[PDB]
Amino acid sequence: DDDIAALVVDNGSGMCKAGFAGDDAPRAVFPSIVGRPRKDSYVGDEAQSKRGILTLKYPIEHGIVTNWDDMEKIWHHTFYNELRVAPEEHPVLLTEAPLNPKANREKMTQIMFETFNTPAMYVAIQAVLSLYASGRTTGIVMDSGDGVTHTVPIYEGYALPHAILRLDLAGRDLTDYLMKILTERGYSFTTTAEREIVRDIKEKLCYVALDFEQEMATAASSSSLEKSYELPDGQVITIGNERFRCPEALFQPSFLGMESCGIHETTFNSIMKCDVDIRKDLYANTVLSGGTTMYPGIADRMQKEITALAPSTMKIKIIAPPERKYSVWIGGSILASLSTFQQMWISKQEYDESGPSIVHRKCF
Amino acid sequence: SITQLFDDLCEALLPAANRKRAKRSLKKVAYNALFTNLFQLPARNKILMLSFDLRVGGLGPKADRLEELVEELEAVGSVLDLLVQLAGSGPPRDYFLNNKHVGRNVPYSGYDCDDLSVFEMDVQSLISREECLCHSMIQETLQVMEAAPGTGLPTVGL
Amino acid sequence: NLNAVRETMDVLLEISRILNTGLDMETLSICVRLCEQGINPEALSSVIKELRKATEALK
Amino acid sequence: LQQSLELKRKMLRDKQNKKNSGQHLPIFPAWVYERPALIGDFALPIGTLPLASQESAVVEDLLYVLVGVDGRYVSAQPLAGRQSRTFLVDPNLDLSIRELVHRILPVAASYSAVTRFIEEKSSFEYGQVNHALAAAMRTLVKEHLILVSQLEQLHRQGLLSLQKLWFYIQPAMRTMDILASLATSVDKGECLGGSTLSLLHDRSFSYTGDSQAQELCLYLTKAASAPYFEVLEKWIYRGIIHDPYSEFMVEEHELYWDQRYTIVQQQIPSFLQKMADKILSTGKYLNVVRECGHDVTCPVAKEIIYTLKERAYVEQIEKAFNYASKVLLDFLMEEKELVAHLRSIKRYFLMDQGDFFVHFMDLAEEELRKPVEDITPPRLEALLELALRMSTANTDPFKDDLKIDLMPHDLITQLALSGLEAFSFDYIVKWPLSLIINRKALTRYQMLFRHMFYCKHVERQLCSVWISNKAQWFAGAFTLRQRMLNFVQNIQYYMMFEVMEPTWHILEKNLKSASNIDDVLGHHTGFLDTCLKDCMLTNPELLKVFSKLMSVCVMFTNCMQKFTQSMKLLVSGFEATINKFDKNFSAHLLDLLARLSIYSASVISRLDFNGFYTERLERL
Repeated sequence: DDDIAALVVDNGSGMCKAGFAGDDAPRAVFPSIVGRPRKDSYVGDEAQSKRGILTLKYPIEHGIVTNWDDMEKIWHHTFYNELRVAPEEHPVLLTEAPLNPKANREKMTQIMFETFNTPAMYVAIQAVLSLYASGRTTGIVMDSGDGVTHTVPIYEGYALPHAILRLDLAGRDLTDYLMKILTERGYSFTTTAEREIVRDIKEKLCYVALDFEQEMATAASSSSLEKSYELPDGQVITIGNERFRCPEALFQPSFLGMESCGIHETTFNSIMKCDVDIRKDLYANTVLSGGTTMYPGIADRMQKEITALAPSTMKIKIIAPPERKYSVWIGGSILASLSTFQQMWISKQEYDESGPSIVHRKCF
Repeated sequence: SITQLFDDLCEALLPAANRKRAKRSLKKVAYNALFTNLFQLPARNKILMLSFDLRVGGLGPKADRLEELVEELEAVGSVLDLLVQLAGSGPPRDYFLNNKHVGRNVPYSGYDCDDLSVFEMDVQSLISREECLCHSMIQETLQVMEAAPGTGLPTVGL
Repeated sequence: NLNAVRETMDVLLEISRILNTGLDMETLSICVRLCEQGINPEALSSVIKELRKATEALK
Repeated sequence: LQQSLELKRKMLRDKQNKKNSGQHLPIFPAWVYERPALIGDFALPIGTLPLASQESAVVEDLLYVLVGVDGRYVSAQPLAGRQSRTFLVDPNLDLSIRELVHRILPVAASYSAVTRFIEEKSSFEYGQVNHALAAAMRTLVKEHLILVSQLEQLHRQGLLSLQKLWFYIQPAMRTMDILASLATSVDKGECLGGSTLSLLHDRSFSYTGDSQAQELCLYLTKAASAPYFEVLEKWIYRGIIHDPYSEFMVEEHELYWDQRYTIVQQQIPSFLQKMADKILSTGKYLNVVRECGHDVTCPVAKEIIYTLKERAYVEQIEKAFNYASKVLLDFLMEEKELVAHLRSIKRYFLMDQGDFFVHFMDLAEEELRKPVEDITPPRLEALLELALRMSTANTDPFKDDLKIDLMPHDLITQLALSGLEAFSFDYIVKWPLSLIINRKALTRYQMLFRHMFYCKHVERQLCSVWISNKAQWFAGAFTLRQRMLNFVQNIQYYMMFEVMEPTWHILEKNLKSASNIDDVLGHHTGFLDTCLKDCMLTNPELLKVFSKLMSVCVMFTNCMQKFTQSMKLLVSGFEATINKFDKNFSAHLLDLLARLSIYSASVISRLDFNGFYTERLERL
């Protein structure tokens, strides 16, 4: 190149993504599973392989850390076994979840400087870092992950946390609710492995439609909507009518029995807390993001809701990348490539001279 | 995706026959200048303003071609504001002007004699192309006739 | 839409060719898509102009 | 001179003979060869002038002979046996200057055999890699002529002398002596295609640490790998190649899986020597899919480039090998199944069904019994077509492949006759599928079925004499019948339920987990060949005792008896046959069990279940 190489390692909420900044795809995708018997010093590929008598746990699930030992441990074993590189030749951009406390930022930076060992560091809010890859510094990001989902409004490179609305409904609630309805109707879901496999089936094959009612009536008069998949496991679970209406609980809390805010109302309440002069400027760049693009078709519903959200006397102008599975990755990958970003990136010496809390101060 | 759209911009505008580290370093400059701007009257009117400057320098039907094409181009407005900035920077016959012996419905205006002397400059341009070529054959060898052994030749460098 | 967007791309090719822009067909389609995302044109005008100086010092 | 016509005759005749495409390559006009003025291979007293004037006269003459135009008082007369042209220097020169003259003069001799090289290597008969080989030795000769003229511009000002001139040409005889060294190796013997590219892989790695010569040899081989890359941009990614110059490693033949395309052992370059077999393989798979319709266009089709020792031209061949033969395999498994073919071989040859065989055996009993030279083939084909339609194994459209096949042998291919011991099976395939299961596999299948006929025969033969006897006091034949049933019933469980079927269910999974067509054909030939060797055909002592055993088996059960020769339908005459056949059977079965024991077990562990004839006696 012309300068010292970059590194981006973000421990997300269902996965750890690593690699060198300057690639469209991450170099390495790992699980964020933490091993404990239901290994104990080996985490990642080995813990996911010995799963079945080993618990599945993520160190962050609500967008705030539930157990600090697990995060510090997966972070240290990320640096020691998964990559095995020299720290002084790889500055790392870390990304914590949005709406993390200031003490969490202090905890992340002490841990990144001591157990993880980096020569200069930066920790950022997630969806903002993703939007900086979308070629603008203004916009609204609806980020939907494994653990939670949240609409981050971001104007001029900065998210006000008062207008970031956290919503529980995510892929975990979708899988949990699938398990609940199949086992309530009568189906053996039994073990944690079969749980993971049926989650794989929902993630990959599922047909998601924009109209439920017409497709429901056609499937109820003559069912042919199915498409069978028989794995090396041997299980055959498919039904066409349930798989498009199972994620409808995102805008319909009464499908479980829940009383909650829906997704359109969440983004409505979020846009209410942004100023109306920047509402147009933000509305001129609406992004599609989130790992739920493993099957596209929820994204069409998402863009219909953002068209209906603001008043239509101006046409939607939507930034739709060819892939948004790696949205958080391509987010940090643009940032660590920048050379002017080294002046807003904090060193070890500034971290030592002005306390550990200056990572909350330097980070805008 | 957008991290590739500046890189594909970087490849197409780079020709070929170092220059293998330079592409990857120039997409870095592409992002480094994207966020220098972002930190710190219709669209068709600017096209009408450039067509006017065509008309002052002659060439009327060309300006009329520009405008008949932007009237159907109204059916892109964020592309033209970029297009007008690269319309000034560049890279680093017909017989019906003066003929009335064709047709049956053909104008009567008689003589011109106001640019018929600039109808002989029409021929001066053609002979001035084929005389500048013979000036660019005599210089590229007169730079060779006066030279010294191995000053531009690396064959003495072996 | 698709036939009309083919026609509007063709007309957009013609008016940038007689104005004798250094760009070509492919880079026109790239720039058109970049403005179709909502990216500021004022920033793309810098990167094309600095690329088209910086790529010649390499050759 | 004269030699070149004989060379062109030989060259063009080889080009013409190897394939019908690309014949009558062009020839240059005759004025090209006659005139030595497309080639550069070339008043004042010499004895009466003072020494300084002679120093000037010689620097002039040397400046003249260095370009292809002749020197004025020095010239080249014919080469005649040397590869470089001898010169004739004008006498009466000072002997101090005469030494220096012959220091500068070898450069013109190392230039005499470079234009004479080019004007016999840009020719069509000499190839189309030698075209661009001598189309990059032209550029250098132009640079040579540039340097002499800069020297002439100095010489006009009276400041070029013998010493300066002798200095100036020393960088120019490390780029002309090397051309006149390669030129006399490419010329000696036929060097075309990849053969030249190995000759410049052995003289680009003879001075690759000089760094003055390394650049030049890399320029020479990067400027003629480019025509060779074109032919490698055809054969790898499609099957279609024509190549009039026939300098490619894979030569085309109108002749199929081993003769339509065949590697020549010297037209290969050195750096593709290890990957040659892969090149031929990749093209052949695309040809056999291209006669079946399907996609032959590869997306791995990319342009080929040369780099010093580093491979991206020894690399794309493997990523084509790992694409083409899986498009063929994935074509086969979802369109024109080979799983159904192998099942329909299993259905018949290994006697899978029972109904088709019991119907078939009862209906064709009389006709198989009839001797040959009295046999009628269309009756037996009609009998087969009925025997299948009655059974519930009539669910297959590959039934038409079966013919009433004739075999005038009785396994005499593994050293008079009747219709029972001549009837054989047959299985046909189309010409694209003939490659998969071929003449060898079919012949081995036939030998296995001819063995299986005996077993199915002797089963019904024991059954007949057992049901007819049941006397209700007699048990003398009931012991020998029992002894035969033991051996030819536990061979029945041993072969089919252990060697064949549990392996076969594993193979029906292994064939779908093989990587390419080569892997599939490995697994299937393994299964067939080793399981036929496991049967009683192939042994170190050959088990002829088994043949004699089955013969006395059929004799005792049916040929002597034939429904007790209407005894109740004796004199104890059959008891002597019982004793004779018992002792012969004991001898033959003992020899067989000893032979099975002494070399290599599982069938013996089963016939000797709890101790029963583990030892009746040892030999002699």
